Formats: sequence, structure tokens, C-alpha cells
Amino acid sequence: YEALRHFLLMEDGEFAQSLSDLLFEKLPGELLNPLVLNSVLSKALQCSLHGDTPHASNLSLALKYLPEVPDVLSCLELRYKVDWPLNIVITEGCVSKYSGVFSFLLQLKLMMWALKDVCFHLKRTAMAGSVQFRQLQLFKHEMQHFVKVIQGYIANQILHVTWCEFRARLALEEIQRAHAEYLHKAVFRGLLTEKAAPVMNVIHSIFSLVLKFRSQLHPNFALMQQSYNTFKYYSHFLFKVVTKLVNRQPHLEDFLLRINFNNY
Amino acid sequence: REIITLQLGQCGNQIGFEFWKQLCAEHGISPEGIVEEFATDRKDVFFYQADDEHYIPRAVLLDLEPRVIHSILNSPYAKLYNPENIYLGNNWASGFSQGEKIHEDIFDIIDREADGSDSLEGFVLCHSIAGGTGSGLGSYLLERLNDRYPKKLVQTYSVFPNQDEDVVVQPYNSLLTLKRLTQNADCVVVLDNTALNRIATDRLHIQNPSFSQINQLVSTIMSASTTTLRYPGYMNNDLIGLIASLIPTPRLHFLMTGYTPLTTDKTTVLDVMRRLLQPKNVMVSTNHCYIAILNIIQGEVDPTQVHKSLQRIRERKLANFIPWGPASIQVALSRKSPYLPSAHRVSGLMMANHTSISSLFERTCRQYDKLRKREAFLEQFRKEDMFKDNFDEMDTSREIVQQLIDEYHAATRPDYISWG
Repeated sequence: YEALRHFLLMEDGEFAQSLSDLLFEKLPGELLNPLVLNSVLSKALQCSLHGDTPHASNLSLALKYLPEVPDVLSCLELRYKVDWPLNIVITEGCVSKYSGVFSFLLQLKLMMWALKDVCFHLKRTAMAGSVQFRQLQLFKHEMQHFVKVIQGYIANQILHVTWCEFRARLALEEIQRAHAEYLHKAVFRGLLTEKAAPVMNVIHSIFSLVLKFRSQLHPNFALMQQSYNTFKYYSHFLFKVVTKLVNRQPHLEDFLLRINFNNY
Repeated sequence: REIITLQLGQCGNQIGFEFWKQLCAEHGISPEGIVEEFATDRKDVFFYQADDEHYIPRAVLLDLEPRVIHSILNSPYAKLYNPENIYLGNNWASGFSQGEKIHEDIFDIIDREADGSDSLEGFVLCHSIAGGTGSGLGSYLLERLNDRYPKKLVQTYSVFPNQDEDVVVQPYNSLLTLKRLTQNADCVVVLDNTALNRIATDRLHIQNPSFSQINQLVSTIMSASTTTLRYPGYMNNDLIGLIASLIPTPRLHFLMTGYTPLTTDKTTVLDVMRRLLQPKNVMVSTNHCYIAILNIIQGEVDPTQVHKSLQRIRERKLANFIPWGPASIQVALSRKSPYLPSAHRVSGLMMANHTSISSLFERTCRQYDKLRKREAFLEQFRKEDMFKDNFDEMDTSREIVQQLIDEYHAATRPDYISWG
């Protein structure tokens, strides 16, 4: 458990911050073959000192969809393998849902990459102190901040409260039920539910706009400013939509205080 | 990845020596670099994995008129690190001209560790503002540093030099250092010698060994700033990830420090969060209001109550932070660091962007204004004349610090959608 949490939920840093950082340097079918895809995991494990454990093996990397590629789709499979007498407790329907939540966590890190890209592209023209420069950069910080509060929320719910109630949840059938409750609270607090599905639907609109924001570096000031205005409109609209669905969930109540804090 | 640290001046060499000693004391190592048997964590952030299983810190030593350097030399913490980086006035102009001629050899000292490192992440500067030897030299080397490598970050640990009256050339020196501190530095953590002296005379009755205890304070702050990097954390395990959230505007990069216990010689989450929020635990001393606050906690903390703590500190509603786009006070939670004995467990550190430092800037600007108007305290030397014949560098720094006070004050306004 305390191995797979650091790989599929990635609690230990400089593993994600190396694997995703290595893959994003490149950009496809010469990227999905197992000579670059099979090697990046073995290089990412060395710069966290995760390797040379009996839990550094049984890791199988793959991907579930091949792109030919705005795009918010990222695709990866990581599995853990347990033998016969441990197959009875962790099931292979449980592992499939672990990969499912792994992709959900992975899509957030693409934002953490794209914001560093646009921060990096502005760095060589940062010399100037122009009007077009400062007001443009305020957009970039404000889009960065939304990810830094929602990632803090995920980084609270899916690792601190749901793991504190896993260090006394375990006690033979009770072990299987306890692990099945661990995944249950993770998918419950992860907003994959059909009830909070429109709340997840607005997050796509935020993500796509930041990816389109990244491509423009100066090109023209107004085109990115329009996207900033739509972004502000979307965030203000999300705050009301999540308010209605707490006024009509206990973990989601924390999201209300997260997105609005000494503003409106 | 890998961060290279710099120290110059006797005060900067003191705080770096204390920092390296204090991290030697924190980590399970000997003062020779030998690992202990009870070790794990990430020890590549400032420590070179050296050749005898030594974790050698990567520190650039710069000194002029060496006094403290001999005391650093005859110590058992010269067996911890010795990269052979030692290379030999009290004015900014004198230190500037002395740095002028020998820039290539100390730049070879830079490039030695640069090629010695596989990766590079940032440069931390231990510099004493208006420190005599440190002033001028540090400004010149800061200018060359950001000139050579625009792909890295610069942090500078700075003090606010005034003991509230002494030396009449110090506002000129600190002003020129502040000009480079604005436009050639990307993150500034400012400290107050007055506020630290007041807190030292508060918790204890010491006022004479103030440097030695202030070393303890700054080393604890610097270690607590890096605990999420040195120990396995999850966010801001790089410097730039920490720096990114705090800065909405690239000249608003001045960082305020507080710390939840005041005396260091069960409580709940929202308690120490609230006490870290107050200005009387802030150890750096019209409306003045925070742009954005980040806080780190390290100690024995029950993790499941933090969201109710978050709600309670919300509805307590202590600061009316900002009017334009939405920042927050933002929490990070860390484990208390192992491998050493730990007293006073619950300890928090806060990084904040506050416009209240514009008051201290206006203080030293008023001091410069009266000393410039009186015109008997410039202390005219040939160094200052040969560096600048018309002394318009002071004018350029003056209009820039005016622009920064304007930036502070217009950011305090509800309109900063127009620039100013």
C-alpha cells in the first residue's frame, strides 16, 4: 500500500516531477513504442531513490490510447502485480480502478507543466517593463493560482484525510473490505461522481484555455486578454454551481472555502 | 534539482556557516561528511554526493579582508566542506571597484561548481545589506550572476540595515544595493535587524551577543524554508515551484517572515495558524494589507481537522487581503523533520507578500533625502566619483524605488487593472 501510493498517487515528489518532466521535453508513434516508454520509468525511479526495492519491480508501464496529435488528453497505464495468495485480497478490478484514478491525477500535472512553459517563454523578454508585459503577466499568475488551490484541495482530500482513515481502518474478509473502502473514499472525494459531474465539466474549460494560452508567447495583447476574461467568467460561474451542490456534500463543503477566500 | 548557494561578507559567511552547521546537526551525518548508521530523505538539494560518501555542501565563499574566515578555517566543520573556493573596503563604491578587477577568477570559481553540478536550479545569495565589505561587491556579483544565467532563479537573504542610530554613507550603500535588489533579483526575503533585536530583547535579556542568536534564528528560518525540499514532500520540492505562487507581479517579490513560537529556549491546527497570522508573531516589522500568504507547518499535527480549521480561520476573517484578482492565504503541511532531537514541536513559518515594507522603504528614502539635502554626509571619495561622476545612479535608484512605492500603493488600491 505504502509503495503503490507513491507511484499511482505519487505522494513522493521528484518522481512525477521527473517522469512527466522527461516525457514533456519531447512533445506520434515513435513515442509510444517500448524503448522510450519502457525506459522513462527506470530513469524516473533513480532520481527519487525509489529503486532497488522489491516494490521497484512488478511495475508494468503502458498506455491505453494512442494519439496522432488545446489537447487535454494524456494516456498512461501503470500496474502493480501481486501473486496468488495476495490475489484474493487485492483484486484485478480494484487495480483497474487504481489506473483509472491514476489518469485523473495525471491530467492535473499537465497544467503544472504548461504554466511553467508560458512562464519560461516570457522569461527571455522579461529588459522590457512595457504596459503590454505586466498586464499580460498578471493573467498568467491568476491562472496559475487556480491550479495551485485546486491541487492543494486534491492534495488534502485524496492523501491526508483518506489515508489517516486507512492507518486504523485495517484490522480476514475485513482487510478486503477495508481496502475496498480506501478506494471508495478516494473516488468519492475525487469528484468522479455523477452528482458532481458538471463541477468536473467546468474544469475541462479551464484546462483547455490554459493549454491554448501557452501557445501564444509579443504576438498581440488582446487575444490572450479575451481568454482571461472568459476564464474569470468561468471561475465565478463554478463558484455558484458548486455552492448549489453543497446547499443541496461534506467534502465538497471544503471546496467552497477553497475557491472563495476573502473575495466574491 | 541542484541548487548552488553563495555567501559573501562576514555576516553572510556567519549565517552560511551556521546554516551548514545547523543542517549538519539536523541530518544524520558527522562533521566530516560521513553518514551515520541510523539513516531515507533527499540530500542532493545543496549537498554534493562527494567522493568518500561525503555530503559536501555546495557553497561559494567570497571574502575581503579575512577576519572571520580564519575562524571558519580552524574548525571541525571545514572537514564537512572544503571546495577550495576561498579568494581574497567599507564602501559600496570601494567594494564595487574591488569586485570589478577580479570578476574573472571568482567567475571561474562559479563555473567550476557549475560544471561540477549535473543540473542547476537556482542561486541563493547570503548577502548583508550595507555590510561594508559585502556592499558593492555583492551588488556587482549579483549583476554578473543574473547576466550570465537567465535560465535560473535568484533568492537573496537580506537584512534591513539600521539600528536606529552612526554611519552616514549607509543609506547610499543600501540604496544602490536596493536598486540591484529590485531589478537584478527575482525573490527577496527581507529581514529587520530592529525587529529581531526587539524580539531577542523580548524573549531573553540579551542585547550584546545579538549576531550569534540572530544566526540561530536565520538558520532555523532557512532550514524550515527548505524542509519540504530536503525531506520527501509533495509540493514546492523545487525552489521555483515555491516562488511561482507568491508573485502576481514581477516586481512584487518581497517576502515577509513570521514564526509561531517566539521563545524557544496539546495545541490544534487553527490555533497556531491564527497565531502565525498575527503581526506580533511576524518577526519583520491609508491601508496596508497582504497580497498573498503562504505558510508551512512542521510538528505534531492531527491531519484530519485541517479543513474545519480552514473554515474557522476563514470565518474569523482576520485580514481583508486584496481587492483585484483573487489570492489567498495558502497552507502547506509538513512532517517534523527526523534524524535529530526535536523540542518545541509545533513550529510554523509564513511567506507573505505585504505592502507594509513600503513604509520601511519610505523610512530609508527619507533618511537618504535628508542626508542628500544636508550634503555633508555623502563622504565624497574618488571611488564614488570615478564610478559615477554625476551620481545619477542614485537618481535612477530613486525613480525606481519611487516606481516601486507607487506599485505598492496602487496595488493597495482597488484599481491596479491600470498600471502604476
